[PDB]
Amino acid sequence: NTYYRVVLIGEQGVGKSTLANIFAGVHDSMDSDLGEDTYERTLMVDGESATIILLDMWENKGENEWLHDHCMQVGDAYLIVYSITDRASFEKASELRIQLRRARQTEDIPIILVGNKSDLVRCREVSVSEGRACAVVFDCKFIETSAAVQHNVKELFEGIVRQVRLRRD
Ligand SMILES: Nc1nc2c(ncn2[C@@H]2O[C@H](COP(=O)(O)OP(=O)(O)O)[C@@H](O)[C@H]2O)c(=O)[nH]1
Repeated sequence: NTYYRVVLIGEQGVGKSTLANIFAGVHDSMDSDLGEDTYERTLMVDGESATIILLDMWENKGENEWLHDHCMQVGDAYLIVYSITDRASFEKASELRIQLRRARQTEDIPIILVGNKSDLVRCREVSVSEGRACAVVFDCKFIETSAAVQHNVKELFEGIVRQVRLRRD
């Protein structure tokens, strides 16, 4: 089907739920078109409609299943989120990315490293240029977002759709 399934991973506190909720928006209850930690919404990209399923399950079992079961949730793209104001979370993200590489199934799947909370300039602990450096060295795409100020949130999800489309030929 024409669904774009995006899996959100990263340390607790980095803003995965906020970013999902901010991209999802508040939905019109009359829309007939999905339970635990799941966001679904259509979005027009480059002229063609895309149905994005966002899976935010890492805190409820996703992380433990990675550790104990050695299994990652199936997606068309993975979003590895850290907070620009938290260096430990950034190192987790890099660790997660390296570990994901070893799921050889994910070879031709878009992985995006996301530095969230770019609105917190004064608390910044990770530079833009080292987020980028990590992306280049560990073979990701890279973006900085703010879910609070809603910066690069649409651009993130349009970019995921274009990458996923580039794959399917
Ligand atoms: N200032 C700021 N705070 C954020 C942003 N995104 C999330 N947060 C806050 O970070 C805290 C944890 O965010 P949450 O969405 O629960 O992170 P999660 O554990 O990764 O799902 C909350 O207090 C959020 O309000 C952001 O872009 N800017």
